[PDB]
Amino acid sequence: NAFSSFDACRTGLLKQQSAAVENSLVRQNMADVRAKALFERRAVLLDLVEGK
Amino acid sequence: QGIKTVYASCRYRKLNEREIISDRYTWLHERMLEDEVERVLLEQVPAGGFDKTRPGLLLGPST
Repeated sequence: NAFSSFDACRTGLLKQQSAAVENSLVRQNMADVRAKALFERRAVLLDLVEGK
Repeated sequence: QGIKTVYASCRYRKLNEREIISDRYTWLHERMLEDEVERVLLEQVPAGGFDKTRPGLLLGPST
């Protein structure tokens, strides 16, 4: 009856770790894609920029 | 008082010896119990030992 609760809390921690890894990976990839798109936008705007 | 002190010195010497040897025997007893526990634990090690290269539990993706 106690090992059941222990195993439950244990698996809960494991699930938390897995979900944290997945969410962090997704967020990182989204941020990097956004940064790349911003970089290309800056590139085209620097190709369009005018002056001296 | 001098006679009592001589006798007490002898007794205290013997007692110090006995106390030292007793504490060391207790130490050895505890260490032998630890060795027994370790000897039982080493039976639970899988054949070929542990894969020390990888993590035991893989708890997420690596993309």
